[PDB]
Amino acid sequence: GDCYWTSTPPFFTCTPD
Repeated sequence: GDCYWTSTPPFFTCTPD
């Protein structure tokens, strides 16, 4: 239940937690 920022695509990724 949390996400994080990233440079390469996808620019934004999330988690099932």
